[PDB]
Amino acid sequence: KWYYKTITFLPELCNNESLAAKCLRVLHGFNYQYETRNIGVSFPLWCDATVGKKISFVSKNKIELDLLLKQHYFVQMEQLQYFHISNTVLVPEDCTYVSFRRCQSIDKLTAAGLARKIRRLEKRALSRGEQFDPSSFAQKEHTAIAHYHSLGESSKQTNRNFRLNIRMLSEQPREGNSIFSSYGLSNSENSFQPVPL
Amino acid sequence: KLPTNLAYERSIDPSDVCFFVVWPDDRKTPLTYNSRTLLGQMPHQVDFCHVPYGASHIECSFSVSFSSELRQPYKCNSSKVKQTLVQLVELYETKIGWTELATRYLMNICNGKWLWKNTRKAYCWNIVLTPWPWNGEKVGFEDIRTNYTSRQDFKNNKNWSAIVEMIKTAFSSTDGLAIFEVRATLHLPTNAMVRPSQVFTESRVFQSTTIDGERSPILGAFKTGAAIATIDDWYPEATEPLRVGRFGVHREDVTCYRHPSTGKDFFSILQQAEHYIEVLSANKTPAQETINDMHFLMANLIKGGMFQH
RNA sequence: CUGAUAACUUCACGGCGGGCUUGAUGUCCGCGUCUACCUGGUGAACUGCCGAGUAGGUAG
Repeated sequence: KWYYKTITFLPELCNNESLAAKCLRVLHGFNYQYETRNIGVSFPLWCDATVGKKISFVSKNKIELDLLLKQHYFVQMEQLQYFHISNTVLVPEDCTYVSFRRCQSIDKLTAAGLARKIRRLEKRALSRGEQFDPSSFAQKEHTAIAHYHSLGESSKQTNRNFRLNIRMLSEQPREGNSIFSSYGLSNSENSFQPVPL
Repeated sequence: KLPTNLAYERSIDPSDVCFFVVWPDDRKTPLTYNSRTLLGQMPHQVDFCHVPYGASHIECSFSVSFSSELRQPYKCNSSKVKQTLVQLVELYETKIGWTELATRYLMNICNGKWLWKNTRKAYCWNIVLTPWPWNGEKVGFEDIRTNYTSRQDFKNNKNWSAIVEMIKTAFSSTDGLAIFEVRATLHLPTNAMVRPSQVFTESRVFQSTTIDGERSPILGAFKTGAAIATIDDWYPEATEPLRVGRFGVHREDVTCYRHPSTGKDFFSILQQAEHYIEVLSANKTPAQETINDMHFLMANLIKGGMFQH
């Protein structure tokens, strides 16, 4: 019983992931006021490349939206015609209920990943047994990884530079009143919410 | 000049390099890599090869052998050019001896030039030679970043005159031969990456061979011989060495030095060999465009290749 | 402005019967394809916690 709007990206000269990622960065700029964890990001296009020309944030009850959409970011940006924040339209109920999860297995396939994992695996050999030689944890010598898209953000107070990943499952519309964790995805795992097209 | 048939065969011929990993339990195992297959939604490999956790060091191994195949062409259509070429090499080794080319190849073996971009981000590497025929224990070159820097610094070693003299006997004596086995120890940092060779495809798939069931990357057979022949520092207004081709090709910055307009390529120099046996039968030789062309010609017959029309 | 203008050929119709192509047959002798050969990741997906867990969840 609530609705979506399309912040459209139309300068017709832009890369799409690198604008969408800093849109999500200033989404994480919101919701430090206190943990009002009620926003879904909902990338409405998803090809086998090119994270879409849109972004479609959701809110709950029409007024928290424009606390989110006045996020100190478009006020000095929208003097000219580059983006388009769509004006608060009640939802047409002909869409599809899809998912957006950060999956943390694109990130832990790298050789740095199992380096961290094996050095953790006898960081906590403190359930004292016989220590292994690490000469046998040879990596997955052939691997077929699926489709993914990567968004280049950084840590919230430290200079730690990760990225974050997005997939497009489809699953089970009706579930709860839709809280999440902090910046916008649906990998909460206490309530894994689909947020629609 | 330049008959229907003319071809030389190469003197230096190296082999594949092999990479192994040493553990603190005092053994060694081959190095393996992994692809990752990039799928779409509902193909190109990407290979990565990193040093495994908790290792000690990398050991690389190959073997090079110097021979005497430059003294006579493998093919020749006419008994007029072969006479010129055999006395060209004989007057070259009578007048201006084999020591410059021999030192300039043995430097590239002894410092790890054949570790192509694998000694960036590296603590110390140590090269050990086992020569043949030889009597004694092995010839060690230790910590080449902070102990071996220049041609004067190599000559202050115990086993250097013998190594350059057996290379000189190999290039000089007919039916002569020298054989070096090389292995080099690299102490790379923790989870450092490894750069082997890459297959020709028109991304980033490695060249590999099977060592007792495990696949391993190699870093080339033809690549590693293009690193012992980076000795070309005689082109006009020179600053930086080259692979000894015929047309002075610098690879990355596309352009070729020694274009045939300048006359400093192999064919314009080769077609003036009666001038070189003219000058080398005199009693003084200038080191600016006569010694620096005999060096190029003798470095370019050791490479080989067919010199036809 | 045509050797000008005009100009419904048509109805019926049983080619059938019979037939042993075969005999014989030594394709072989000789023969050096060879020389030469850098596909490259500029720097580039980090640091932690729980899980007895190369499987699995997280925070940034």
